Amino acid sequence: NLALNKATATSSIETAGHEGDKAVDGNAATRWASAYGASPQWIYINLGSTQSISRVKLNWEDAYATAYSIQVSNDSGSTPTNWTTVYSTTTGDGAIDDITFAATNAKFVRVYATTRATAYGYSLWEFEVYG
Repeated sequence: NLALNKATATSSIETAGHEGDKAVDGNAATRWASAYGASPQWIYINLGSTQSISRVKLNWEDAYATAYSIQVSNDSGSTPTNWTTVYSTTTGDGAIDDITFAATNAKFVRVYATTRATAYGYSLWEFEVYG
């Protein structure tokens, strides 16, 4: 029982790739830990197919970042690859941050942080992604 509904990928990680599937719960029941270093840090989660989104909230944990970015994957409708950010500013706050936007269709969500966080590469124990 170690695999999300579709698939997930991160930039940093302790083991040799496996903790990413620990987000199957996407709640406090999960414990994601990115390998310290290797910045900037990023991570995306694949839901399954194109879905409408309104507002998504995620946690940064102890890893305090000066700024973050939330986006998705799409370009040809069926062959997603790149996308345009949905948020970005000086709204760090390691605490859980809820990002709300307009109704948009997307399959997978990707988050990037131009600036690092702390001694720890990246963190994500409370990240909700689904449409």
